Amino acid sequence: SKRNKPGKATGKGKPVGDKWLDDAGKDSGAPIPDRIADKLRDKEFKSFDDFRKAVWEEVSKDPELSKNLNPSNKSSVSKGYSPFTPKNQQVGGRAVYELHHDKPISQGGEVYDMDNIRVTTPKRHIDIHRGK
Amino acid sequence: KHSISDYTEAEFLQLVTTICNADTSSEEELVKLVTHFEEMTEHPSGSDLIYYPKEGDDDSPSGIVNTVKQWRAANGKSGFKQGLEHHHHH
Repeated sequence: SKRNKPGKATGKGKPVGDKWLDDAGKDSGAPIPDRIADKLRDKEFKSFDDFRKAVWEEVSKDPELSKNLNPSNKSSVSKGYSPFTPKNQQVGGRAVYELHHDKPISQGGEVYDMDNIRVTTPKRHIDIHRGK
Repeated sequence: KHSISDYTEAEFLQLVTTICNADTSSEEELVKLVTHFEEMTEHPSGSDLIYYPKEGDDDSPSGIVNTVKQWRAANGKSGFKQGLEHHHHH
């Protein structure tokens, strides 16, 4: 398991705006915001889950990216937890925004390449997953 | 524990405040408490009561307790166990 080993974050991410998380329910999900990639680039993480926590914490520190989160969701991301999506975008017990890889690891997609990571709602991810 | 009538309003306020402040040691634990909250309230909006309040709804802990209390009252469902106030004096 490569996602459970240490690695270094790389990549540019993409400029996103206001309702960046609203895009997480459409298309291939939202990209990692450029400012978050700027903060995590060249840092070493112990696992993908360690990277995932840093993403949400960096989100909590970014006034533009976190301003559309309500106070309860802001408390969550400040602890490095994924923010809850709207109920109608959850799937069973999957209630929070997810980080997934665009090109799968088995095909050469890199674990910590921030341009290969997308943010999805559980609902969008299951749709993508079912069409494979 | 088993249904919302097992909570006094104060215990339910402590539960909601726990959730709102993300007073847990893991995301797993917070997600479990949110699910438990949904199961207690029986509200069709589930976690949206906490994270995606309806425009003009009070999303403070006390706000959310109130919204639950009132929605249950209006839909003919059971409410909170009465609390037993501690009195320091006769």
